[PDB]
Amino acid sequence: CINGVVWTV
Amino acid sequence: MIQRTPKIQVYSRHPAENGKSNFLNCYVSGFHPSDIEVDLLKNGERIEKVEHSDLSFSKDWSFYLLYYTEFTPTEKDEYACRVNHVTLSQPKIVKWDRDM
Amino acid sequence: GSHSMRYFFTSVSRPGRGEPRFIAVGYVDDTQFVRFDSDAASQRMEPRAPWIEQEGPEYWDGETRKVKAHSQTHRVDLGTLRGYYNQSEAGSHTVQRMYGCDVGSDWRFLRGYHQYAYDGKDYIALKEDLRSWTAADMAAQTTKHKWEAAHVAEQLRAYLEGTCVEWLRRYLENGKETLQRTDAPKTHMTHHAVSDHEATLRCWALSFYPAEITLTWQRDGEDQTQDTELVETRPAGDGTFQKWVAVVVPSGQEQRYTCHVQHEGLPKPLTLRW
Repeated sequence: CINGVVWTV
Repeated sequence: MIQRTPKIQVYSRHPAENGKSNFLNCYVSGFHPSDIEVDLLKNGERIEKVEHSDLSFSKDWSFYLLYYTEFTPTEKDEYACRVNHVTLSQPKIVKWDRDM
Repeated sequence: GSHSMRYFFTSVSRPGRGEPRFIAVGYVDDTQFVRFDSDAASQRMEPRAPWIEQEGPEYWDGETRKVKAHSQTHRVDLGTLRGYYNQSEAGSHTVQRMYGCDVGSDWRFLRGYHQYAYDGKDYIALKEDLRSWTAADMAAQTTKHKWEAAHVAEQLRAYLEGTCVEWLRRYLENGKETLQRTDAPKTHMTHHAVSDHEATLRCWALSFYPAEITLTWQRDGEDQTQDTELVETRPAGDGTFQKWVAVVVPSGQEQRYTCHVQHEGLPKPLTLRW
């Protein structure tokens, strides 16, 4: 189950 | 900007005996970057019906891929994997040795 | 005993035209169970195990939605990273990301990881305690401050100890027929002659699952690493694995040498002779 939110580097 | 040369193993999915349906595998691992070209060979000549696994990588970040094709062993048919990669000036060619 | 769930993302820029090629795969232990490929026509996360098919269209829409958000994150990342490193708009570059969780034999959280690479080299990674970051260089130091300030570590930690673990538990159950079955190695030894004084013994392990295994040669009851060749463990293509290890011995002395196999699928270490 994938992680819901992602941040840019 | 690292470059890593692929390790290659060529082998069958089950025990080889002339005449029985089997699968020929070309396992390439340890490479980077991901652009790679791999063919399975029957008597020097390229086989068209070839599937491959979805690109993944190991803990050290290097890529690995399985290529495979249905085939049928014979006493006198020779099989090989051919691999090309930015780190290879000359295409590498690993013969299937069953006698392993 | 233990189990794991791991997700793998790769992005590769294409200079000249369009968005990066993007490839996501999800794994439980050694079994791949989902994939998304930017160069595939479905433009959806796609099932790669029978036991995940059970899941409804709301699982598939949510997973797709998040996997698409990731690729756009990776797309932006390649642009920024390319600025941080003063590189040209012409070369082709790669970002990799991996994360997941481990559980011991009680299926309780044990370990969690989340890490990032740029062109195949450590960039930034979450520490074991899931509270701080390792930045390998100054460009990653910049990213760490950004992520510290906006509380990324907190969110991730809740997912890794929360969600990740819970759906791992879900998958282990709905998939027990395969996921909880160990397949013990089927072993045999071959023999080959090189010259008239020297032989090769090859000890094989086939069709075993999971992938982790130990194969070792003994001489008169002692470990022996010299004159022995050990191949990288390899996928068979049907969800099992194979590995062999070989020793060169003098002709006639075959019988002092024993191969020793250790697998979670075996009550006790198996021993083979010629």
